[PDB]
Amino acid sequence: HHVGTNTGGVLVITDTIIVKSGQTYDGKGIKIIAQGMGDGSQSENQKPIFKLEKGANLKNVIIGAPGCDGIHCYGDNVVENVVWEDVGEDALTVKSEGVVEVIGGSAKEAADAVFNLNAPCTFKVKNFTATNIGKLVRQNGNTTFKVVIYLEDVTLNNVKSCVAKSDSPVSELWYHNLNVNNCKTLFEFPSQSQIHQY
Ligand SMILES: O=C(O)[C@H]1O[C@H](O[C@@H]2[C@H](O)[C@@H](O)[C@@H](O[C@@H]3[C@H](O)[C@@H](O)[C@@H](O)O[C@@H]3C(=O)O)O[C@@H]2C(=O)O)[C@H](O)[C@@H](O)[C@H]1O
Ligand SMILES: [Ca+2]
Ligand SMILES: [Ca+2]
Ligand SMILES: [Ca+2]
Ligand SMILES: [Ca+2]
Repeated sequence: HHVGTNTGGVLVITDTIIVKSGQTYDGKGIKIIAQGMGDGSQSENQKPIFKLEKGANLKNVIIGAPGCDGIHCYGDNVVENVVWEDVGEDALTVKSEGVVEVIGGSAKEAADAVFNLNAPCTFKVKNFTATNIGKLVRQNGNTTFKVVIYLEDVTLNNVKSCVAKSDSPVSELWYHNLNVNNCKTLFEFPSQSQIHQY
């Protein structure tokens, strides 16, 4: 474990960090605290900490409270070793179509959803821990476009609502090495046959 070279620093920001297409923002272990961008409550008018344009990547940051509106992903994004110390309204939202992968890192203290999927996408969560959350993944309510979710080597503890919820019959969830402790229900999809192991 080579600790990142910005470890121990705290970057205080006052606007959304925009990562452009083809860029990788590498925080090298920096912790970010946002000011004037929200309080991390359930209010829907907060700003995202990061906006990842299509084809942009993000790695090696710790997002401190307040989590605001977390990370907005416009598709074809890799989000690697990001730690949400205290999720805000939500941790990450898929805002436009593409593949989005969350690999490594962890999330704690999500009052509602950790990941909100608001456009058709392929959404993978890999080597990830979350504790004290309402839901790990929510396809935006009452939408019927298709998402495909993969949960691979995911460990969850204290899930108040469910692991994942969608109102879309054509969406699917696939999981592989999923460990869940203390959860109300695992999956709230129209039918349980939308959920698969692999
Ligand atoms: O991208 C967003 O932040 C998203 O937030 C709202 O929607 C989510 C979710 O997609 C909705 O189904 C709805 O969730 C239900 C309740 O309102 C919520 O408080 C909780 O009890 O879970 C419910 C459920 O999962 O069905 O509201 C969610 C929310 O409050 O964050 C916005 O409505 C949506 O437009 C978008 O901004
Ligand atoms: Ca909410
Ligand atoms: Ca919301
Ligand atoms: Ca949100
Ligand atoms: Ca929180």
